[PDB]
Amino acid sequence: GLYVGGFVDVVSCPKLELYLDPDQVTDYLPVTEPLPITIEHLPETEVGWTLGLFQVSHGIFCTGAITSPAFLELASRLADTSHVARAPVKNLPKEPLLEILHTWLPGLSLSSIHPRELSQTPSGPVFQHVSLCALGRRRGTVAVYGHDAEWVVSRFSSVSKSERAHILQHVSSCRLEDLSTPNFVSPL
Ligand SMILES: O=C(O)c1ccc(NC(=O)c2cccc(CC3CCCCC3)n2)c(Nc2cccc(OC(F)(F)F)c2)c1
Repeated sequence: GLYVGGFVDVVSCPKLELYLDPDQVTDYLPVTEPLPITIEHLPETEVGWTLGLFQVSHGIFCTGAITSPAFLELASRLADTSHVARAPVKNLPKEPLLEILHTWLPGLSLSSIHPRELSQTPSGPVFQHVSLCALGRRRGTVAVYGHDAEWVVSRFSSVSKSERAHILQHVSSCRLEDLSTPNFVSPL
């Protein structure tokens, strides 16, 4: 069980593309229904689920859980045994897993439909998934990975106490065990 949090970039047709202003989608927030957490908008890389997308003072904040056993075990092995994975991280970190995810997947990209379908009334869901990304971070903040949801939200000074309380209310109400098993498979 691993938690992630941070401010997101809102992209439409990712890697195909248009970055959106957070205000173009605030009318459709919050989103407390689980959305899949994938990697670089790739299919079959679901590693977890969103626990809440909230509009706060300085943009759209995301809190999610990384639940894929295959991904956690693979990432943990690389963090403990790979000189390449540890090259861009400070020497001898206490939590090599967290620091490596923090360094290699800093971006949280929120997938969305085209804006031309938002000015009108959208027919279907506006958001498709959130992605951990190695590139493309603009307005978003570097994703924070940790073991306690409260600890993750604490690392962001851009979130007031009242906001933080609103987040943990919807995060604490979600049990990670009731979530579906992500479909991630190791591409090794
Ligand atoms: O076999 C191949 O041809 C193949 C070769 C390399 C791949 N990855 C990269 O080039 C790449 C680049 C930057 C970041 C990441 C993700 C982190 C994950 C934590 C550990 C550090 C790396 N991956 C992938 N694609 C890939 C898909 C999803 C996850 C992933 O990481 C892992 F496989 F380790 F889970 C790699 C595939």
